[PDB]
Amino acid sequence: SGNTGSIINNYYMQQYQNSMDTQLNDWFSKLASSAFSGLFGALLA
Amino acid sequence: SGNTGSIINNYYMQQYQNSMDTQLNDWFSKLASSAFSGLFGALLA
Amino acid sequence: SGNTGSIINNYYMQQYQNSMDTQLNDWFSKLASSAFSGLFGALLA
Amino acid sequence: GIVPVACSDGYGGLVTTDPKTADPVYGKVYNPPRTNYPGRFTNLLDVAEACPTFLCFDDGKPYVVTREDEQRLLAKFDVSLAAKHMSNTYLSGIAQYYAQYSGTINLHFMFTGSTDSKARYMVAYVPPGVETPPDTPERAAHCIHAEWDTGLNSKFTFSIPYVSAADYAYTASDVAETTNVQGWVCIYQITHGKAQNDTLVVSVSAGKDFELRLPIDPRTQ
Amino acid sequence: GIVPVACSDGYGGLVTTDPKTADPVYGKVYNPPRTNYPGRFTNLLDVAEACPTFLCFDDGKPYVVTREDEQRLLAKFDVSLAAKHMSNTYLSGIAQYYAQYSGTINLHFMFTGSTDSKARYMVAYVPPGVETPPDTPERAAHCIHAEWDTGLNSKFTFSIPYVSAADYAYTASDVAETTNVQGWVCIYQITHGKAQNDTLVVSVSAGKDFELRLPIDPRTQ
Amino acid sequence: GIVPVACSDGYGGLVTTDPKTADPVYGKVYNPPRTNYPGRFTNLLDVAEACPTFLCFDDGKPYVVTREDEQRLLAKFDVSLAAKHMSNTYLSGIAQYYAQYSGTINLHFMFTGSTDSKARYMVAYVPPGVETPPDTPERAAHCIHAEWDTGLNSKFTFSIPYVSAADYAYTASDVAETTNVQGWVCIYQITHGKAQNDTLVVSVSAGKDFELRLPIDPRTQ
Amino acid sequence: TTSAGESADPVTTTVENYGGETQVQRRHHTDVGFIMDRFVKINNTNPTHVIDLMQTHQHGLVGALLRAATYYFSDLEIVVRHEGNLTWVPNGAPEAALSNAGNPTAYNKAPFTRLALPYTAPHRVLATVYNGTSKYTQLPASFNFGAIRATDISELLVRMKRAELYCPRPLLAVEVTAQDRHKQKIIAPAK
Repeated sequence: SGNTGSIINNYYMQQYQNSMDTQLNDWFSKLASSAFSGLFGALLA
Repeated sequence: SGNTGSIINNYYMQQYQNSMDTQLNDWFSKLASSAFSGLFGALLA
Repeated sequence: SGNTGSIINNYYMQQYQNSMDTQLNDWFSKLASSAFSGLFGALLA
Repeated sequence: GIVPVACSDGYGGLVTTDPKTADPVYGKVYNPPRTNYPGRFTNLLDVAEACPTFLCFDDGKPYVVTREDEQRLLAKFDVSLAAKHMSNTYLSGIAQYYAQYSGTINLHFMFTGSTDSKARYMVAYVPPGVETPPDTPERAAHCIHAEWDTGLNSKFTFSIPYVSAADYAYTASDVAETTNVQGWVCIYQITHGKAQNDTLVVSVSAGKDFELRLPIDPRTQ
Repeated sequence: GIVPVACSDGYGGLVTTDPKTADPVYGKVYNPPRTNYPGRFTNLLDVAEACPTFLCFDDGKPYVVTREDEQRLLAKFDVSLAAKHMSNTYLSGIAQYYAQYSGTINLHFMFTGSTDSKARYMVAYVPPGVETPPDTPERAAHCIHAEWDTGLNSKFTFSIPYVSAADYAYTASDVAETTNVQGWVCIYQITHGKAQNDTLVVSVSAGKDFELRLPIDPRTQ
Repeated sequence: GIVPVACSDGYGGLVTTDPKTADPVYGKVYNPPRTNYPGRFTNLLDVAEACPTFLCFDDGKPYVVTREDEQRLLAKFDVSLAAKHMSNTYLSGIAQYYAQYSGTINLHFMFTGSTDSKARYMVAYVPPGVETPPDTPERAAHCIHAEWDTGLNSKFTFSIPYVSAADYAYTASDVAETTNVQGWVCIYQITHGKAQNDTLVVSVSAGKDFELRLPIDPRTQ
Repeated sequence: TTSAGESADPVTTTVENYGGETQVQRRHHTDVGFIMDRFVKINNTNPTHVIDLMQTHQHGLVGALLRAATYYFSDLEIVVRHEGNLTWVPNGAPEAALSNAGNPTAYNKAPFTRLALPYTAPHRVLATVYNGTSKYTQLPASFNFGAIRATDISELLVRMKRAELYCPRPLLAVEVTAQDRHKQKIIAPAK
């Protein structure tokens, strides 16, 4: 629900307002969230 | 309810929006649904 | 809610009607409310 | 104080397929009864599934006759609901009012020969990608095909599959580009015995999973 | 059928102080944090109560000097938030934008003399109804008055009351009519000892129950 | 009796970014399936975080070569998403469509030398307030800096911090005023051993807490 | 932080490397389904038009963001300013079908006509770059959202609803010619 700011439900049903998806996964979030961080090797703080 | 996409009930009653049917059966669906299928005779798969 | 006289809630959400404050104190009321009053010294009513 | 509204711009104009209903003027009308009236249909595709209709071969005959030759290609037509052989069928009659389709298309071959004549036929579905359609069964036998003889049961049903890249396909040949996006179908005659003039009637109907998608009307008035 | 409405006449036009809100165009904006920012005020009258401000006597000085004379009337000013002596105060600075007021008004007198000088002052609130304001304490002593000496504590606070017929009173002298609807205030000097030049600073602020009622803006642009 | 409304003034006009939706005309359309389609991204900043992109040094090369000199300043560029060295990066490609930003910006230095050459580099973040940026490491060593050698692991990541007065900062140099509101960054070369031509590739990407705020489009058409 | 660069694995080192502290971040404005949902003009207007989201200018916000993804899918909203009736046909109807009233036809209201269109293409996801041909540069003829026709279209605006993007591509910014950084006017109070 991006960029929609009406509190009340839509007046027309979900079948007429937009198309309906059928069936029979966000990759770059998984990639950027598993990015290596911290340090490498030893450390002398 | 073909081709009607209003969520709220009609503002006018069922007596004024359209005619009212009286009383005192879908054939071609029954015909096409009993269509013979599969095979006939023997089979050597 | 200064100078708003609608009984019903706003039609648009709180995110679209105005900005949203973030976090991480009325001074002059505290100053004027602690003002010294009464008298000073003795009293002969 | 009264409810304030904001009469929006761009909304309200009549869209000839809008999903809302008008305002009545005349009420309390009771219709005469029609309970259990015979012969009702509720979906065009049910009618198209239950009632096969003939094709249109050369000179406008729905049958192909056994030929005495060394060339045994009885007929060949594109798999397109606008094809010339399908110009008279009910199936194309519906599909001309829709944008895209998907599913299998059934063909029914019925022999009409006398008892003293035999024949053995073969139908193959040549997918797109070949420059020249095959002209002999030895060559077209590598496609998806089916063979059948003539005996007591005189009918044969072949389900032209839907095999294509896009999940839906158009129902109109686009432009002067040739070599239809969906492949051809070739009905061959392997051999025949003492069937000089006897024919074979061909009809076509919808499949178990045929589906038309978007309504239009391209017929000029 | 759709909801019928009746677009009323006379409603809807923009009233620059209407209590309803517009339609947004730009959403999901988060402000930077300002928790516990110092020095916030939420009511103008709190600021006017907590911070006294000086008056404007002759030649634009906020102090009255002890006079050597037989006339002991230091000063006299109308009780009106438009008076000439109050033209510079914050209190009048607010009250010029409001129509009516009500409540008590505090006056703070602070002595600024040297340790070797003494004085004894008196302030009286002369209500309206007298033709000529009094010119001597023997005569003004019959009003509501207060007297104070000079010693360790150098300040004195006098609460000009609100005594009038109508529960609210205007904040602007109406017309060329004289003799202000609310009475004057006279600050007298009973006597003084060896205070030839030493002054008395006067300031004014709001009371415990001051209140302004109707917003306007009369300043010409 | 019917519901009375008041058609307000100033409301309703089309705002090209309004948060409300139109009226449909064409219903009951089912899309083809795209479950688990590969390579989807939902936030531009995730893409900018996971994929570094090269900068643009002199003559349009993404690398700085080791120099034989007594001056050991390899390069210097402003911390501004409009800088000349960042004109080709994906990060600036996004940030040109936004008004303000905030957060850390990562720089990745990758050595590309042969096994028989060594070097030792240093990067320092010079905040604003100095008239002339430093030209030698002995002088720039007092800022926030980092040093690294060349060995098995050939990469080094430095997080240019966000240190500024206002919680958000613009993404466009305002006017002909010089001395960028955010400070410069200077990449120095402390020393090198037998690396005459071998290079150092520099790339830049988003940080763990980068954020862009207000959408615009300044590109002229 | 140090790593093997040639591994091409992502490395996101934060400020805590040298005593800092990572702050909280809010990334609503750089969300795809949000940033893509706003009207943009189409500058190819004719008596007849084929609604193709690739006619948007390659530098505007929605346009240049759409050209930075290989595959995309979204329903549409259009705002047309026309004279006469506006007829729409889905993806694949013959051109002549644009001349009949059986198709969705909007009779004009005073300001303009604002319609909502569903995704009608037969492909599961559309594309902005297509490597190859489709006949037995330009994308195939089947990458569009239908067609509109009126007596004369004056202005057309499109809006992508439920946007979904896949497989990003290079996105560019305006090159700096000789300056040390790009310098332009910023809005400033007058006087």
